Amino acid sequence: NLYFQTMYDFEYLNGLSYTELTNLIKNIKWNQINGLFNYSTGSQKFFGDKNRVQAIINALQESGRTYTANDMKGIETFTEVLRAGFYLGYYNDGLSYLNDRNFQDKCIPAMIAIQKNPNFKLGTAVQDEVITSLGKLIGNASANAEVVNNCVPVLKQFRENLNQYAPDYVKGTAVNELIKGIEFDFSGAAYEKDVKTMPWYGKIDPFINELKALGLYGNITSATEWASDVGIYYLSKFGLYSTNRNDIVQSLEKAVDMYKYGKIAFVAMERITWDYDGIGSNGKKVDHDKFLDDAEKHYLPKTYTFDNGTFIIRAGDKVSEEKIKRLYWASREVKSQFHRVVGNDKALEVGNADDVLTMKIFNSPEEYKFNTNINGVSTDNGGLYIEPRGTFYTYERTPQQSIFSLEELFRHEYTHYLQARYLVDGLWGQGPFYEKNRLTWFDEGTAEFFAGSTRTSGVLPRKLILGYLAKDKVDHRYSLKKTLNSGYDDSDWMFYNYGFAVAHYLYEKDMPTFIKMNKAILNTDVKSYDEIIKKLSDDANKNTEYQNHIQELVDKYQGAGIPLVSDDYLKDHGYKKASEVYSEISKAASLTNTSVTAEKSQYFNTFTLRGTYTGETSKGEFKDWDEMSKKLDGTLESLAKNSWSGYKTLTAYFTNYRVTSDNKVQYDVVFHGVLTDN
Ligand SMILES: [Zn+2]
Repeated sequence: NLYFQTMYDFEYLNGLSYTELTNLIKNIKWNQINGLFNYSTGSQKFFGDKNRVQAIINALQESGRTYTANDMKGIETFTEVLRAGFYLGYYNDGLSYLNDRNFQDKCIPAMIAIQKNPNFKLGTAVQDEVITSLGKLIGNASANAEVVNNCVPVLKQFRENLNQYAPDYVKGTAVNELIKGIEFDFSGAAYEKDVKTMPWYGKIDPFINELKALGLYGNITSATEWASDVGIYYLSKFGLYSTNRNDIVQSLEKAVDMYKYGKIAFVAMERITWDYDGIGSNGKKVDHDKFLDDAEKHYLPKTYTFDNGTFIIRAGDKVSEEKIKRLYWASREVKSQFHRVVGNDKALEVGNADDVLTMKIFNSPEEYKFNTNINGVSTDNGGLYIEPRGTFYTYERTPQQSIFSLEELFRHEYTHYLQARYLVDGLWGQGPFYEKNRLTWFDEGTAEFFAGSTRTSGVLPRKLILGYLAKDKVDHRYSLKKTLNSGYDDSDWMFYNYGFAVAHYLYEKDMPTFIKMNKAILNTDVKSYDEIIKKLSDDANKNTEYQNHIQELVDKYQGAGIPLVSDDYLKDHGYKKASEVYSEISKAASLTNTSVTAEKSQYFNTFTLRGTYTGETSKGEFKDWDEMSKKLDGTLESLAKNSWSGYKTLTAYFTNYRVTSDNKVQYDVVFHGVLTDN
């Protein structure tokens, strides 16, 4: 169509002679051809002239024959043009002839020429790019056993310089693209056919052996591990085209043993399971689950059992016993504050997995990654609680690996365990309160909030979250409306920090609403919850209140702290007669109709004392809550003035607010602490 111009349209290229065209292609870059990968009338007529594409194929072959270490003879730009051809032909009827294997094979003479060149080696940028381009072309075109086995020298060269070459992006990419391209083509052709019917079947043993050597290199480092990963993955794939099935499975099994509980061993097992029907070289079925089970025992060998086996920590061998204890005692501080605010400590459902809380704490982030392999959950996080398993997965960490210590993070995630067991009825995230966007701010916001639980001072803000709140006031602070009604669509990284601010704002400045809101969720009453959220969002004064609270929180940053369990918990408390502890607590807290259970843990025993507290005439539910909190914290503080160090392990909460027939405040009250009497 066109006969005048440095970007080039198909209408112009279509008008050139094949010799003027091929020459032009040879000394431009692929991106200079407009709409190369787009299907048009112009690209239709460019490809679809079988003579012109065969002209391009021929030019490529001549480049393969003549390229040097410093000059690529336009092999990249040629390969991309052909790739565009086979790509458009796969997707667009009218260029259907390009999708035909018999036509794709017309590139093999070009490929063989490229490989016969003395410069077909890893080395300089040109030589590497040729190998890269070749692999990408094979993925869209074709290969046969001859071209595949001609890659064996490259794979040898790479292997022989693995520590120099495997880390290099360019050389690593070259080899990866070569293997990946060939496999894509072969699996494409072998798709849904008897694999013994393929030409290359049995003819690629030299290539397969090069993958073997790569996969079983053994002396891998963090930098080179992917290379041997590649080796094993593709050993399995290409080994489908070997006559000795058991020989391949045997090498995959050696990978498993050689690499045991590193990445490559998981890959090797996957290959045996998927590519070889999970049947070992000895012909017997491989115990995949035992391997996973062994992997977990390796990574999490230590078990620490608390509360008659209802709080179990499985941990890496380097996670501190001291830490383990601190986490137990943290759990109790958060639990208690949560029950105070919610007013229920009876599990909503009978028989759920969370009847036992299991925590799995890997030694490190590195080792944490294997938890996706082992337990099938994401490890792109600092931790995760899976409610239907009643299991929290996380890992020990230094300050460099995370801003959050293990205790801080657990304190947050433990609240999710509390929400599912004690607050939100039904299955986690799959009830009325999730049929619309309702609890997104709440679930995360209150978790950040309850993480700041203390023993005797209620819930306190956490310095790090206040740190986040020191960011652009300018336009950036969420309004109350935005925080309450914002979801996964409308939000950025500060969402949960403003959700915490709403939680805290309500806690400190509007407890009546916080209690109402919590009751609404507890009672499974979406109507009332929605009304509270609408009232809050519609009242501009409440937003002015809230905007101020945000500044107040920000002002508290300088002097703020990380609520963390005291060292007092870890001291040697010494003996005290049980009935004396129960009497002093019962008297001090004015409890009636008390009962106690004792529970055995790894390093100590505990007790849980339950009673009824009937006070003076009610001053209203919310003022009652305020005063009961000060009375109960006062009781905890005065008990810790006693000589027995064990009184410093106490946590307490109250539930089931009611008024009596004579208007007297009433609660169920619960204390928990260490027990040092047989
Ligand atoms: Zn969370």
